[PDB]
Amino acid sequence: SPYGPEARAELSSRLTTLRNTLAPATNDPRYLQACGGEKLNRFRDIQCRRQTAVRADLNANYIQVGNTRTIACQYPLQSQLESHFRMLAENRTPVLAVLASSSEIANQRFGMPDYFRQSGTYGSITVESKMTQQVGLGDGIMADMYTLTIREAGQKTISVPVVHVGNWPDQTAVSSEVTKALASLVDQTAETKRNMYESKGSSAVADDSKLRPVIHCRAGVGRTAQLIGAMCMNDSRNSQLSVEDMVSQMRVQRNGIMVQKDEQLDVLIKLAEGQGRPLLNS
Repeated sequence: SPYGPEARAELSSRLTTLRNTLAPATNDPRYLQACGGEKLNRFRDIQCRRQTAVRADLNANYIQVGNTRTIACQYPLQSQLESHFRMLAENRTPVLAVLASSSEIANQRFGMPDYFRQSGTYGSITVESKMTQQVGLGDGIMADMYTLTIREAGQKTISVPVVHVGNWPDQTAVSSEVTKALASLVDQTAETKRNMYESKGSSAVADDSKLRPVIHCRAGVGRTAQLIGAMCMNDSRNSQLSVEDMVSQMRVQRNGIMVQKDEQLDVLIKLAEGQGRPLLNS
């Protein structure tokens, strides 16, 4: 009954109203606007909530779902790489979860720079990429891991662990089991890195805007929001947070597209049902 078709229809009803309400108008005061002709949004209709924006020149948002703090963003445009690396470094990023497939990255028509699998130089920043483990997530889905070492003259050098799932197709939902395994790996990777900073006495431990996992796919609304939803359900602090809560929270803090496809919502619903977590707010 609480996960039956009636509840699911009501959940979709409430979220569909929120999605349409949050659709961006022209020059919408709720959304970050391109500065002076330079492309900001990878997709014209997938925009960045202004009040939770991380940087004025990125399509990227601070997201807090219940207690779980993350950053969701689009795949950075080529012009945005320097700012993107600065965001990663200032955030002391404990894990960067990239869900864009290798074929997407390879397709030059899509303009998705290969910024974490190769070393490169972007403005004042030089990035060293090293390969580390590879972790199977199930159903043949593979997480390839890396460290990005971000260097800049006069700046503290920051190394960012990277979890790249290279065979999760766009506009699809991998199974609840694969999502659960990926969420565990991302959470685990961030906890190892966060612990390091804590053992070092980093001042970023006391900063709510820092030490946030950064998650992106291509647009930062589909596979990205599925993972963020799964991660928030692994947080023991989020007892009783509903699926309506978590999707509504992602949408108000980024855009109305968060959790783009019904199959992505269905993964979140199945994970909630496994935990006895409510779909609907009373």
